[PDB]
Amino acid sequence: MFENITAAPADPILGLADLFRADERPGKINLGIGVYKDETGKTPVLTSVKKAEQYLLENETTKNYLGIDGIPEFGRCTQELLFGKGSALINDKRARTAQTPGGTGALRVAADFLAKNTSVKRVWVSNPSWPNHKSVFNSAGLEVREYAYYDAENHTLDFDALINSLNEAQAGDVVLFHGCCHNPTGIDPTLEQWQTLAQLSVEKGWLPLFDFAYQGFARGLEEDAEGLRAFAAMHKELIVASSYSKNFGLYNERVGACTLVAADSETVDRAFSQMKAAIRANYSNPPAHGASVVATILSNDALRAIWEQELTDMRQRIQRMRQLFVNTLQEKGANRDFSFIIKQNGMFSFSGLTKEQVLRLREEFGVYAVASGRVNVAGMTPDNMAPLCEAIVAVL
Amino acid sequence: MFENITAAPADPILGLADLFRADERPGKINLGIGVYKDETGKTPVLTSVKKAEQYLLENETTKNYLGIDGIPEFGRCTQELLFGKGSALINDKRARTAQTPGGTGALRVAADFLAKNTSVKRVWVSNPSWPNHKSVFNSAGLEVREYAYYDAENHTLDFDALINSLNEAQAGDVVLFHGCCHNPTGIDPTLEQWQTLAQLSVEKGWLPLFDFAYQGFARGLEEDAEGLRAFAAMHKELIVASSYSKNFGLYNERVGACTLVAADSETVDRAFSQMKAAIRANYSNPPAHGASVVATILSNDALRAIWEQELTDMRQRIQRMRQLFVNTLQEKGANRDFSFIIKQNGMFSFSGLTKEQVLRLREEFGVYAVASGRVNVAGMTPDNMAPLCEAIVAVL
Ligand SMILES: *Cc1c(COP(=O)(O)O)c[n+](C)c(C)c1O
Ligand SMILES: *Cc1c(COP(=O)(O)O)c[n+](C)c(C)c1O
Repeated sequence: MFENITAAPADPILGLADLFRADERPGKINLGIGVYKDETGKTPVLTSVKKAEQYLLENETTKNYLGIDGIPEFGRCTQELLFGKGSALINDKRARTAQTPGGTGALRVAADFLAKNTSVKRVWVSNPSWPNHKSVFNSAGLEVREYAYYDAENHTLDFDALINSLNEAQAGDVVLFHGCCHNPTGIDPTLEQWQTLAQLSVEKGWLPLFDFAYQGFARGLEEDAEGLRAFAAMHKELIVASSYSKNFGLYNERVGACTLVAADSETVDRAFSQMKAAIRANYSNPPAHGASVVATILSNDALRAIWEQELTDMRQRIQRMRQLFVNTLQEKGANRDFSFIIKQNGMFSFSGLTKEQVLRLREEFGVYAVASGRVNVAGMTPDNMAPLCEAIVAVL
Repeated sequence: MFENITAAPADPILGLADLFRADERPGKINLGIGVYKDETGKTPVLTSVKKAEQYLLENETTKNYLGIDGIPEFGRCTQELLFGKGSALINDKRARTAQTPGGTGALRVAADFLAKNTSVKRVWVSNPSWPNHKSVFNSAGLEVREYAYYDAENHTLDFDALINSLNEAQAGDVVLFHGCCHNPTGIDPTLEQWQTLAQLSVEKGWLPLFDFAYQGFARGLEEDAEGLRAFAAMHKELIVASSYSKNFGLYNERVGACTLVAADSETVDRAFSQMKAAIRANYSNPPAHGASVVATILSNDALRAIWEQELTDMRQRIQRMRQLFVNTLQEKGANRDFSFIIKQNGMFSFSGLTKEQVLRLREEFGVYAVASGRVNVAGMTPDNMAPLCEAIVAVL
């Protein structure tokens, strides 16, 4: 049965850790997968989650199966983070949320639901986007069409070309938007651009699918949700695939959420019973540990207060490294004004390096970056910054 | 988009906890989902896992993303449990295992892999089987055909009818076998029947898919794997979907495994890179907590020694309740010799009650059982045994 199965190619992001950990060189720098690092080059487990895990240890009684949709406390806390404390969607009982294994898991549950219970065929994703977006929707049977987004010349969002691209998108199609910290470009719409985009989705009848993996990493928790909230007010139906991997540093515990909203309570509950059936035919119900850590923190005033200070420390540290990368590329002799990456937000810098420059950087200098030129700024420290900028100027 | 989505029906097993927890009656007994209960009617978190969780608390440094296939220690310990300490499959590097979200998650990863990378169309599952078997394979696009298994008259495995059913199964088809504690009947093949079955699979060219959710619940850890090991010796290729929910009492942490075996090392590694790609397009990589608890225990002599004593205590307690159910149905006046359930193993008793008797039991007496007549013996205690048998004799 397996004699003719040819090998899958390596994953552009996850396949980099395989290679990096097989590299023997005593100075190699990682920069590939989007994981935060502190000043010492360690990815620590946050204090707020270590204390929540203590609590869980001494206060859990059972490991008995959670419902298909997970912990309800989790689900209420998520909706309030996404839509606002005292939103109309929460009060009209218009939103239903299931707990999933991370944002990828939330994106697949969404694709399965839509493939089985809706008339969609096309999903529209930005050029460029996270690589694994194509892969998840195609697994469900859905085709993936592309919309323009970045202007590589001016290092801006080409908004007139995005508008124009999306005029080939029909009523009934899904348009995937990133809520904040666009992966890979780092360029987000302004509130004004998000409002234009919202009225145009209503007018043309597109179903918004928001990918929201970086809440808290651009300006702050509530600010980062302005785009989504501008849409939620205009729209009867939308789905958001949220993740807590990043902003809670809970990467390997797999905690995320798939929130479904419809016109009213009766409809969203009908729709959600099908999303529950799609979940049962995949994994059966969700992993409890990471998700009850999120819920313990969000519920406790003290533990929440320690967490959004740990999250603003992470965002501020990346902010300093983005400046330090631009300053040190200048004193190392790069002839290219790299000042545009300071305007990008999130964990990454989309440097504009070519696939060959990226490839020469791992093979000669041992610094690992994604083949699109995406580099992880949150992986940069003051100690690896000069060997790093020295490697990039030599390849330019 | 969602106006015409009609409601999915409730899950026969998981939908029972929704109903039970909405029942107001002060004497209702659960008996539906396969979760162990101790003498006090509590599902406790085991001591061996509570100590492993302590360890994890004080010794983890990061929550950084695990590889697509999970913890390798976990993967080596699983293969040794399944195939034996010093098996040829382990030494010829013929087996590859990925960590999944429970046995359901392992079964879906298997269905996706097979749908995308193989020529299969049909999967053969026993009559009767776990309900959710149909649902998982159909999600991947595969059809599910049925093979005879139980003789409801004599309360035995109708082996000549199973053999005969499976003669309509073609070369290249998948036949799903339960490794031990058949869900729902409780009737397993003898070693001799498993050997006959193994030589016949080789002869007819079927791909074995073993479902192995109950290791340790029939006779013991190694004994329960005799059927699988009889097949593994005869076969070049097979896949086993294992779970640790039951035997570790880690139900809601979602820990299981999908093991792929092929003729040689080169082939199984080629095949496994496609199974890794199917996993990345679903959730991205697996939840760490439950799986590193399994791995901490299996690795430590003391913690492993406390665990297989906690597991033999669970199996022995169910054994006593199976006798106590048969004895108390007799002194409560049931005219039906219910002695056949003593020969069934695992957590359940397939009582032979009709769908109407089952339905009358929740609506008048508040005892909850699956609509096939499957009752959970491990949910029975000496304190709920008489109200329970009183309810069943009144419905007969
Ligand atoms: C980091 C990241 C992820 C990873 O999600 P998990 O929660 O599954 O780890 C997912 N998406 C969709 C994006 C855009 C992203 O940057
Ligand atoms: C209890 C049980 C399960 C549940 O598996 P999880 O590990 O996903 O909880 C799965 N199967 C396949 C069977 C047969 C079973 O009894």
